[PDB]
Amino acid sequence: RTALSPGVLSPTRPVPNWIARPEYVGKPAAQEGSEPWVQTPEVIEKMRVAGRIAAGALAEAGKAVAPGVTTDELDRIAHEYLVDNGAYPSTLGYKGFPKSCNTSLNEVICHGIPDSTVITDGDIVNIDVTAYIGGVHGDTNATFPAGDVADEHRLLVDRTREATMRAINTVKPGRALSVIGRVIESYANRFGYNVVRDFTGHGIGTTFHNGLVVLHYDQPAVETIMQPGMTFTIEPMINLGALDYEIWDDGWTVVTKDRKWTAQFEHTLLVTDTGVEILTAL
Ligand SMILES: [Cl-]
Ligand SMILES: [Co+2]
Ligand SMILES: [Co+2]
Ligand code: NA
Repeated sequence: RTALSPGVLSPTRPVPNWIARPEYVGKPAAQEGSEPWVQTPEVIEKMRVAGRIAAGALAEAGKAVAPGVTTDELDRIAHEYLVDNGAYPSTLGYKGFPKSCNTSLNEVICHGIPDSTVITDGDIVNIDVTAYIGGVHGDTNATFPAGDVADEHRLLVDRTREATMRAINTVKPGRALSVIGRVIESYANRFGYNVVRDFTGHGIGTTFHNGLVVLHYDQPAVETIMQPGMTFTIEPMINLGALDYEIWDDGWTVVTKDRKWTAQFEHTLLVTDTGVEILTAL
């Protein structure tokens, strides 16, 4: 099975005009990066709504992952679920991104662009969807097998899922943020995988990437302590091969240099008064 190349982009999908757009839509940058890391009770409840909807869109699009389907079709399906539930797709017009979700096959680390690419037997596809509703964002992603996936690739996918859920389960107030990436990287290294460093999780709230960074590798120099009401993503990308990558000409698509496959899962988490709540739970 060949290295991927860019397919054909379908036209911008419409969203009904009553759905409120994030302020960044139709601008080259977003106003984000300095928002509070701890959210209000109002915003947390609104984030449960957004997370639930993002979780729905993801599962719907996931269900359509099958050999013969296009990445564009996955986007159509996610786009339609969001719109039907009153949500704007946060990726659409975010720093000029042209679609409603990210579709990342095989050697694509992240930020793949839904297009005419046809999914083949044995492929793995990450779908990353974000919902904007009630002035807040909800962000979740999962890698889905298509047809008869090779053992090597099923194990990667399952272990990436596990690393994510383990990291989630360390989330509690008063614990160091750096714990997340120590857990993830020690789990990945146990099976000889390498954790992507240059792409991270992020705080999320009224803004999509609010300035908080969540590293998926061991980096104990981070002093940040988790606090009740904090909201952020854990979204590790785990590589079978080396870390080196290229970015396609489209300015988004990140591909491993050795072309070995890579996988990712993501949830949006709340730090509660005593632990964690998964806001993007199905
Ligand atoms: Cl579109
Ligand atoms: Co995401
Ligand atoms: Co994210
Ligand atoms: Na991938």
